[PDB]
Amino acid sequence: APPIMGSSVYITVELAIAVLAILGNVLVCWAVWLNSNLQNVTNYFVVSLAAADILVGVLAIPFAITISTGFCAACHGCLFIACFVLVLAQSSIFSLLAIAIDRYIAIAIPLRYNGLVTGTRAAGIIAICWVLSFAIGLTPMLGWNNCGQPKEGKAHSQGCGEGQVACLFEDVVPMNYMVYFNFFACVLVPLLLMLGVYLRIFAAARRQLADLEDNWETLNDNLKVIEKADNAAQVKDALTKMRAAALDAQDFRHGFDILVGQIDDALKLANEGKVKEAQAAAEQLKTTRNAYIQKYLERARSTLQKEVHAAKSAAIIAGLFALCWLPLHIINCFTFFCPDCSHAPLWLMYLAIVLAHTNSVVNPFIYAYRIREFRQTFRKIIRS
Ligand SMILES: CC(C)CCC[C@@H](C)[C@H]1CC[C@H]2[C@@H]3CC=C4C[C@@H](O)CC[C@]4(C)[C@H]3CC[C@]12C
Ligand SMILES: CC(C)CCC[C@@H](C)[C@H]1CC[C@H]2[C@@H]3CC=C4C[C@@H](O)CC[C@]4(C)[C@H]3CC[C@]12C
Ligand SMILES: CC(C)CCC[C@@H](C)[C@H]1CC[C@H]2[C@@H]3CC=C4C[C@@H](O)CC[C@]4(C)[C@H]3CC[C@]12C
Ligand SMILES: Nc1nc(-c2cccc(-n3ccnc3)n2)nc(-c2ccco2)n1
Ligand SMILES: CCCCCCCC/C=C/CCCCCCCC(=O)O
Ligand SMILES: CCCCCCCC/C=C/CCCCCCCC(=O)O
Ligand SMILES: CCCCCCCC/C=C\CCCCCCCC(=O)O
Ligand code: NA
Repeated sequence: APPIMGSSVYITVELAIAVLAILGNVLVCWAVWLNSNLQNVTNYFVVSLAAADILVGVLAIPFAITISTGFCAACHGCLFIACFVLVLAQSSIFSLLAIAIDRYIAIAIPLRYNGLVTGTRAAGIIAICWVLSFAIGLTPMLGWNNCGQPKEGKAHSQGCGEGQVACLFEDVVPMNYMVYFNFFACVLVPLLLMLGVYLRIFAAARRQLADLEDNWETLNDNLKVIEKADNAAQVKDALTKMRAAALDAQDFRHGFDILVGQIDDALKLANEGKVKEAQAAAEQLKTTRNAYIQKYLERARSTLQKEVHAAKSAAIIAGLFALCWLPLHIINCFTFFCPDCSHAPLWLMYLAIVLAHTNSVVNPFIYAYRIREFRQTFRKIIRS
């Protein structure tokens, strides 16, 4: 069948993806620029990720369409148009890893987060990451390429000139680079590190939510131990543990000041052998628990639930990046490791390439569906 027919479907789909990738990701950058509630370190990496996706639409997709023609080109020029998408994918990986680490620092050390993670340090990391992405993605232009062994028969059959080759990705980019360096070292290892970071985020949230519920239950159990106590020493023992737990957990500041103070009043009575007076003093702790401690617990639980929801949204984007790119990397593994296997057919290569590009369309949707602040800002931009 005429090659222009199958190429026409692939090209049209690529162009449709390029349009959506630019539109949705420009909307993400617009929302962050306009709304100060979206201007935070996590979202500076989100914008770096959206910039990489805009460049997939503007440059990587036109370059993929160009390569698909097999046009005559100087081998090192062909190599640049083949490798530029690897720069963008690498930058995306560094942005996804930075978002995961950012979310881990926020849940593991919230009191140190604002002094450790600043906009200035974030902008420096993003700049370094873009430089490293160019170094990794354009490593073949440093000599790890097949330009020293051109397919001269294919070049002559196409009427190419001297120093020119038929420009095809797998003719100029070495497959040992694609599998060992690009896939295993530069993609799979950071994705596995991201999985490890997300497991630590969810374990930290789970442990912190369990600790809030345990401290609340301990307060209520110790209040009952005091109510049923048969002597001053038993009231004292339960109060000494209540005081330590209260200090460990320490209008919310006023509530904890009242709580420790009331435990201290009861403990002083219990040390004087005044059981009944110590038990009546301990009952006052219920008023403080109802008016202050319960509100603290509900707010701390709600804050942890919002961090779990946010880390899930971030993990879904990292997982969707893995889902969209893995097929092309896996096809490269078959081409490389199985020279006795027929190469994956051209229609399957086009499908894997288009699926990898579709990753540049999906993040604006995940932000709109899962993040209220982005959802409302997108609605305001599209309306105004
Ligand atoms: C800032 C942005 C918009 C600028 C983009 C510049 C792009 C389109 C330029 C920069 C380098 C260029 C390549 C350099 C060399 C060659 C080899 C030649 O035999 C065919 C064209 C080809 C393959 C060029 C295609 C266009 C190219 C990729
Ligand atoms: C990441 C998730 C979605 C899994 C993706 C798995 C895909 C990429 C796998 C599953 C089955 C695989 C195919 C199984 C058999 C062959 C025949 C061989 O001659 C060329 C490779 C080819 C055609 C494989 C290409 C990759 C393949 C299509
Ligand atoms: C955690 C997951 C996503 C990591 C990725 C797994 C990759 C590296 C695995 C999944 C299936 C594997 C392939 C399965 C079958 C074959 C055919 C054999 O003749 C050569 C090795 C080869 C081509 C394997 C290479 C590695 C492979 C592509
Ligand atoms: N094997 C492979 N091929 C490509 C790639 C990139 C752009 C265009 C084309 N193309 C066009 C027509 N036929 C092929 N192929 N990319 C990759 C790749 C990038 C990242 C991981 O694998 N692999
Ligand atoms: C080949 C074309 C150039 C390729 C590299 C382009 C890199 C563009 C990067 C932009 C991401 C910026 C994200 C926001 C940075 C933080 C802002 C701030 O806190 O001041
Ligand atoms: C901020 C914008 C960044 C733009 C891209 C920067 C990197 C461009 C890469 C250049 C590699 C140059 C390779 C030249 C090869 C010439 C041919 C040969 O030596 O045989
Ligand atoms: C908004 C700017 C970015 C988008 C630009 C789109 C340009 C058109 C898309 C495809 C790239 C051109 C393909 C040229 C193939 C040459 C084939 C040949 O020489 O045989
Ligand atoms: Na991306």
